[PDB]
Amino acid sequence: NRLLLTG
Amino acid sequence: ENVQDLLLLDVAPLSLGLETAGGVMTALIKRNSTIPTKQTQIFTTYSDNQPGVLIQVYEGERAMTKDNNLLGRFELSGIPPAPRGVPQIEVTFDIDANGILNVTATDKSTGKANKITITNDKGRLSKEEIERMVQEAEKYKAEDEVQRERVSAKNALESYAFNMKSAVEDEGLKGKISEADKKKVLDKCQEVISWLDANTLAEKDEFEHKRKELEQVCNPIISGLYQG
Repeated sequence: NRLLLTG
Repeated sequence: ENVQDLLLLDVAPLSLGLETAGGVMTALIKRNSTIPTKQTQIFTTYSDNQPGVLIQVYEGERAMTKDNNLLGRFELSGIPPAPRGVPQIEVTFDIDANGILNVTATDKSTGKANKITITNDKGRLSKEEIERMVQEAEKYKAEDEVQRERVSAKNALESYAFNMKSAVEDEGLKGKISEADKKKVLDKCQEVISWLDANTLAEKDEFEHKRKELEQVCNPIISGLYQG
């Protein structure tokens, strides 16, 4: 795998 | 019926996607995909207790978002406090028959959502500009792949450290792992995390070497849980 998103 | 559609359906002149951790262009709709179309992918949070996600919409064929065109930004807020990798955020790219893009982000816990609407390429870019972007992308493919792989290795190492720490701190593994082994794991994880924080521009082989170092400590311990 699940790709990551920043805030 | 299905081959006559090949000539009737318009296409997406450029890949469309969003920025993922490390500044990576993650495409949800590939260049030359037929439109109208809808593509969905599920993402998660980068940091612990992250209250929201920033959806940064990019267009272009290059590996990093800084080398592509920014189309817009919106935030999806209200994410419940949870460890990195726990929240699930459904992101959908929708292009209608007029080339209009709607990007939606939805929290899977509540169905809470936000979105942005972006006009078609024809009213933002010239055919010249588009072809130029594609050309530049083809010209620098190897370099771009190097960058992508670099970020991938970084994210893999960081995720592995967090997941190991989480694993040995889980109440489910209490008594399955000795306190000593737990200490070994946690110490090595902290060392790796410090290394990561101090080496933001490290290269693929460095990240890999570090991950292998961590694995040398962790693998026999986790493997021991599953012995015959």
